[PDB]
Amino acid sequence: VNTTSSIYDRIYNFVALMEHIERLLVAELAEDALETGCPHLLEIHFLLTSARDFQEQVVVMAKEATEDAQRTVMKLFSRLSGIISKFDKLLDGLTYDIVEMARAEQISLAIRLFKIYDLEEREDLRIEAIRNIIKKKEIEIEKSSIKKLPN
Amino acid sequence: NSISEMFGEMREKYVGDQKFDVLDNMDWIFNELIIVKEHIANCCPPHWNIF
Amino acid sequence: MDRFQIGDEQLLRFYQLKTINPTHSWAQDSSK
Repeated sequence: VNTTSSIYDRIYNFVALMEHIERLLVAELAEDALETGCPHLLEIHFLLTSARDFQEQVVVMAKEATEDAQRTVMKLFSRLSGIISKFDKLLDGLTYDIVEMARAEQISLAIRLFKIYDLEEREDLRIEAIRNIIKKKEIEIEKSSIKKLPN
Repeated sequence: NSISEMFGEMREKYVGDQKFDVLDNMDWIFNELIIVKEHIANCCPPHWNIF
Repeated sequence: MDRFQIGDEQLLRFYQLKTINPTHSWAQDSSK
């Protein structure tokens, strides 16, 4: 379980190439065709592709000098087409999802899929950054019971 | 809610296009804000413009 | 990869209160 190397090589490399592909496929637009088409498939595919690249977005802030130097450097060029081509792909699909949900119907399947991505990754993002703010509040509960013991 | 409150605030056309027709298209975007609101809570319970 | 097992259905299934786009499997957003 401390041997996640090849998954990080084929999934950081496949996170590079396939989210370069998901910089258009999961960042689908033009125009709606049910909002991407299907932004619960598309924009939330860029959300989980950005949750697999939350290894390069949120667990880049967890892997802060863990064991090596190129885990977030040689994979950072694998996160240029990996993280901001998935997170902003979910934000082109999310700003174009809610903008697609700002389109007068909008629609019975376009805002269903699009808003379903924008509640799934929205509330999942809320409990996620609430788990990181509760990592500074569970660390403020925990490490500030250790560093700020006071002893 | 700021796409119906930026479409709504954008539908002011501050003249007011006769003298006070800002809330005509703006409140029309408020009717589209109720329809998009309840349609989106029919779509998404957790977030994305419930009400 | 960038699906990412499964951003098509199961990661849109973190809420998925939208029946039926369907575009997302099942089911809810909170169980507390």
